[PDB]
Amino acid sequence: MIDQKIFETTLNIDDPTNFCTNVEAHLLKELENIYVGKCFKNSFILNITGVIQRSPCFIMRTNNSGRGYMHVRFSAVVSYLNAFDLIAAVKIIKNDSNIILGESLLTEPVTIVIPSSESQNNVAEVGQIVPVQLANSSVYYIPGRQQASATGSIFIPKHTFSVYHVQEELTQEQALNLTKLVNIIEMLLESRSKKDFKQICFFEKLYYTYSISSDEILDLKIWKGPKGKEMSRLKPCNVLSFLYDALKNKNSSLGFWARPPNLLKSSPLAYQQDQNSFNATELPIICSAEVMFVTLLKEIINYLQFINDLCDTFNNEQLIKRHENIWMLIEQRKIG
Amino acid sequence: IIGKVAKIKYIDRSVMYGFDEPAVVDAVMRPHGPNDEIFGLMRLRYERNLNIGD
Amino acid sequence: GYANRKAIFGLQSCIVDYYRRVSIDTRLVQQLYGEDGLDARQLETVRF
Amino acid sequence: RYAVASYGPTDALTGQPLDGKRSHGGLRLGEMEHWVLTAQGAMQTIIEKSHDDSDGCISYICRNCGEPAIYNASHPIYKCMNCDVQADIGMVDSRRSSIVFQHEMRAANVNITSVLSPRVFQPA
Amino acid sequence: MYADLMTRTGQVTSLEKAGLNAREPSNVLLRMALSSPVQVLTDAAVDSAVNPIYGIAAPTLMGSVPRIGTMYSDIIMDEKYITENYKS
Amino acid sequence: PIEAYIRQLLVDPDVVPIVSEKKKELRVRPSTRKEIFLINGTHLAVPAEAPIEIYGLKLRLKTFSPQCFMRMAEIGSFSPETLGYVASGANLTNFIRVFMKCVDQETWKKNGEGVVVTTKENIIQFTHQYIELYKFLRSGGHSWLINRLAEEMVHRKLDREDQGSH
Amino acid sequence: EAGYAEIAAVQFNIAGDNDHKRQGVMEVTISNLFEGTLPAEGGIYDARMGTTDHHYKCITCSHQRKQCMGHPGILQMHAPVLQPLFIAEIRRWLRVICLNCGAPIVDLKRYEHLIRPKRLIEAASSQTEGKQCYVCKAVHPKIVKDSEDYFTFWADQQGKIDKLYPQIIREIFSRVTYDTVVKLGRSKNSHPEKLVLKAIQIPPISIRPGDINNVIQYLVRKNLLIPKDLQIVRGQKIPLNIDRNLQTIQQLYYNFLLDSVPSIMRRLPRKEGRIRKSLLGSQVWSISRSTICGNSDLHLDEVGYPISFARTLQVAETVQHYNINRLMPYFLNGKRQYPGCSRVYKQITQSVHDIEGLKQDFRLEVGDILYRDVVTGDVAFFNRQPSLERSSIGVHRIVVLENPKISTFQMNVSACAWYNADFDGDQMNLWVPWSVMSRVEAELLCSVR
Amino acid sequence: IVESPSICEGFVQASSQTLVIIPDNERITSNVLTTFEATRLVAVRAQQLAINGSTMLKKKYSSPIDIAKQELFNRKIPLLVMRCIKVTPEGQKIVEIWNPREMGIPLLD
Ligand SMILES: [Mg+2]
Ligand SMILES: [Zn+2]
Ligand SMILES: [Zn+2]
Ligand SMILES: [Zn+2]
Repeated sequence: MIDQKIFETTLNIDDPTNFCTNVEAHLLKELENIYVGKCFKNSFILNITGVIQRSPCFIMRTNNSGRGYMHVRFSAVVSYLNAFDLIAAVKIIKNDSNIILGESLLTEPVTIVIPSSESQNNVAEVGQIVPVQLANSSVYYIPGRQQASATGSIFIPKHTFSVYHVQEELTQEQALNLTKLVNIIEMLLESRSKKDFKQICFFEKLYYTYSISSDEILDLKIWKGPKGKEMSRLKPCNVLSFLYDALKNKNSSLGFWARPPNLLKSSPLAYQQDQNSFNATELPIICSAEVMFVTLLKEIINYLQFINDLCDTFNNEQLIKRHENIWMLIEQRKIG
Repeated sequence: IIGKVAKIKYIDRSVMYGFDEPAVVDAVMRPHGPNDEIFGLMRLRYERNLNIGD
Repeated sequence: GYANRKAIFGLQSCIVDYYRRVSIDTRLVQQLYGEDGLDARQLETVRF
Repeated sequence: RYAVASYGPTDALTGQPLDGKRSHGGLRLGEMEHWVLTAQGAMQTIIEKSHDDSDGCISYICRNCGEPAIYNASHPIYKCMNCDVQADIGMVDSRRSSIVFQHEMRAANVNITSVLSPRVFQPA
Repeated sequence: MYADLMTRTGQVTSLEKAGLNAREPSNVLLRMALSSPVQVLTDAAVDSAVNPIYGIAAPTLMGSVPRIGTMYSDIIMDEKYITENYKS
Repeated sequence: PIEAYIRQLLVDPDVVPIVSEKKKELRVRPSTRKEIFLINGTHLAVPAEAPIEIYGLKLRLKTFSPQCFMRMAEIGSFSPETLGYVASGANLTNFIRVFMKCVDQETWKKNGEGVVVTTKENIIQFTHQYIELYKFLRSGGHSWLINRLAEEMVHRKLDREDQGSH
Repeated sequence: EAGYAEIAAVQFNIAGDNDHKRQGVMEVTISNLFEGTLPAEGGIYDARMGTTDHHYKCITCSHQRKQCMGHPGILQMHAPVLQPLFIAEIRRWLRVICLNCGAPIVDLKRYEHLIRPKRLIEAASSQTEGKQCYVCKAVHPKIVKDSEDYFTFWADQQGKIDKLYPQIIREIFSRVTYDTVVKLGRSKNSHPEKLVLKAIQIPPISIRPGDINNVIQYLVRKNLLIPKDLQIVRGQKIPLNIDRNLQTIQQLYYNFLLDSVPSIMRRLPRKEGRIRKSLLGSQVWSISRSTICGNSDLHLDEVGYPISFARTLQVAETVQHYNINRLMPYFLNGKRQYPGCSRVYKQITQSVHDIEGLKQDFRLEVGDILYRDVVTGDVAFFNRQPSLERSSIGVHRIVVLENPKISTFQMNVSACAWYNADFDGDQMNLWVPWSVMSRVEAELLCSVR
Repeated sequence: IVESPSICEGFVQASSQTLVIIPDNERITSNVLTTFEATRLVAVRAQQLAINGSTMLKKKYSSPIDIAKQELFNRKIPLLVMRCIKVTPEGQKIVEIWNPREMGIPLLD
């Protein structure tokens, strides 16, 4: 995830006289030369946005060099990768008996190690571009490295979901916090509409948990995509409209919330019920409205990014046919 | 002043004259130690006049 | 030598600060150095 | 009489010159000479003699935990084997005898953590 | 200077190891350097002593220089003067 | 799988001390020395391998100051899980308290406030809620939240000491 | 990338097993020293702990001998050992806590009014033998120190004697709560559990270049002999060979740390120790010494300096646009005529070159550092030992004596009052500042005026 | 009860400070440079001239030390003296900034 961070550092200055002629330009130049494109303080710095505040140029006191130093507190655009995160374009660079190595081709440089024990793997031959999902482990940010270290496997959709039991109302402050994720969702949706509809339909039919019966697309005036299975007589609700209404304090967020595999993960639909009518295989998770909203939202961002970036990477049918083996492995593992 | 090499091809375990004032080699001999092993004995002489600071 | 080294290790932390006080890192030893704030190399013997 | 050099034989442990004429090392600026130079205020002479001319080196210390760190500008190494993900290494001007001295105290199961001087920022 | 040091705490302290303990107990590095490092170091570890760096011996045992004399006041580059008068 | 595995995993943190009553139920040996309590309220430690019987689990709801969270954001390198844990501890958030509060009754009381659970089913519920809470703390959610919160709080502090002051 | 920093404070603590496990870079597993010409991996000379020979670099920091400060290693003890420097502290903890449940025996609130350094010391000083525990109903024995070594403890319960093996002490200490530690004065970092070690720290190669290594090797060898799965419980009878092996291991560690206090802690104390010889004083380069002499033609702020010494000591001049013309005659003379130079540092290559190995350079490039001979008018620090006064080191203007037969430092007789000197055989040191910063400070502060 | 150590303590990294500059009309230290301060200023300027060489001095000198001394005497030295007065427990670092181009110089030439 691309976000904003604030760092503190100390820069050495070899020529204090020349440095002080233009402190802001030289400071930005040195910060970019040192920190852009590297891992530092549990993050990967993409851009140096600015310098919030600095120190005077002190002169080093414990040596006779005459050089200077300066404390800099600077704001940077960084990236952080979480567990279960979807990376739609990683290139296989080494496939041997021990491990598989991949390098993501996206705006979040991460190198992914892939175990050979799983039958999902050992099929992405060297040179192929496959989409993977990260494991439930922390992504390592070794200081000074130009990539991130992560573990993951070729993405196979899961057949299991979770139910969130909300017993706490959504506060207005929490709603004003969540409208930022709502705006991110809006941006991703409006960027998706600019892309190719056939690619969207193919890639959503491909990674749907069930098998799509036939060509049938639901349009909600904000999200457009093929329809899948239903759940008896239960009807989904748009999360975005629910949040925008909860801004006006007009809806109750309590109850049993769930996103079963029948829904399209990239769609803002969700199932809120007054009873636990979901066929969950685990105990419902008692929480508040903020927790469940954050989880479902971040899931929608994740899958929207996944689908859009999959369409961005795979632009022609030639790569589709070159990766038809991966697509067959995807299609084979679905529940009837 | 004394050349000495140990056989490993060889390593130079030599003795270098580390004094500011030059000397003259006065006597060189190869006597036999208590273990009947050769050691090198050298006597160096210095012509010492009286000079400032003595 | 025995007495000099014990006197220096007891007294060396006394340093004139920006108020002309003598302190040990925060703690006052003198409110003003020599009670007059002067250097000993800059004194003149004068009759009143 | 004796006069040596800018360089010569060095002790393997302290990193300082050897002792006197016979070993072709340096001469000693002892405990009482540092008292006189400190009394005079000549601190840049103490840096020149006790650091530049004896054993002064660079020690790297992590801000986050105060332990010695590992830095190498060439063959990039930037790591700390106590926190190892949140390392913030700052270089301190030290001398080899002091780093050996702190290593010896840690050998005696005494933990030495150095609190680095904090960052200071203009309020502007 | 002698009398003001020896009477700083309201009691007459000495110029021995005992007097240094009374005036500067937390200066382990000064106190280690005087007479007996092993006993002072052992006490400091069990007490979890924090030793601020000040004076002469504490910076010196840590490889640094005392903040005394020419090092007492720190110098900073005149940012505004250089921009008007100097060029890159 | 087995309840022993879960209730031994949960003992690792310094939080959630356990109450012991000599009986035949819930035999656990911790993976390290653990400070536990007894019925009638006596605090004793046990070494890294000691068979202790679980009358019930009491999590202590730790409280901190917002200054601790400010200092951690100042350092700016902590994991999101630790950041969120301290934020909930300092009441900057409430995730720990909202995942939990399955407290049975006031069945056991002492100085530290917290969640006390002394029975079979609700120990399982407590373990499930603990697992879900820490799975939330590590997840993609609450990673955006805690990072945004830390960034905006530190930036507002900088602006108020900088733009609102002189 | 590593910004400038300074040390503002230093904290002292007891290092436990976790500290050694984090800070260690490798684990010592074998008693082999060298594999061929290289150090054996896993031995006490492993290169991950640093390099002392030019034949290899450090595996950890990838630095040469000079820039590598050493890195510590780990040795997993098969049987736990007590910390040699804190044995007394261990005793204070065995006389206060119950040996069966870990609860305190003394009344903690009785010692609350004391200052926290003294609480444990004064609570352990009270008699505690025969006291009854309030929570487990056990009679506290008397902890008797073995008189034949510095580390063995016995539990004496009304004549029934038991040997408190270090594992038993560890199990007793791990039963102490942090509340007991805090209410007894000690800090949370001084929990008694850290007083028993199962993973010792092998010190970095930087402090044992190349006697101490013999002790470490013997310690590893005897540690290997102890069974890896040994277990000790209070009261269990122990085979005699195993008991003497444990005694040997603990005594080896105690002699490694506090022998006659080769040991680590004997390096510190005396005048020839680490603190007084290496840290408070210093061997230095670029310094000279000679017998002093009288010369009534020298001013009080002048020192007569032999020409042979003036061509040994050097002054470092950085080549710039304002001094290229003045420094050029020094460069052309080299080491053949006086005044000349000996050495040039080039910024273009970042290296030091001898002046005889370069003769194709018509001039010097701005930014180079020329090490020129000492000339008349240079300032020099001039010192006589013992340095009892502030004038015992003074800065004099150098007058170079061109006569090659003169080997003395000559000064005016009226300058002897600064140094308490005379001409009956006194010798004085003389070093010439070469750096600009020290050469400014010599003129403005340390001049004998 | 005093329980196990928490993350709220155990911080080794001291918190950052805010540089608080005393207003020029409230400064208490002397308007005259000490010999230590003048020596330090000249030494730093001379070393920086050995690095850069760029000066606004009209006269020409063959040494960095002479240029630094004449810059100090002619009030053209591009340096400032910061006299650290106090470090407050709440985070501030109260200092005084002195301009050596308008202070009294103790040195002679
Ligand atoms: Mg005499
Ligand atoms: Zn660290
Ligand atoms: Zn190394
Ligand atoms: Zn008991």
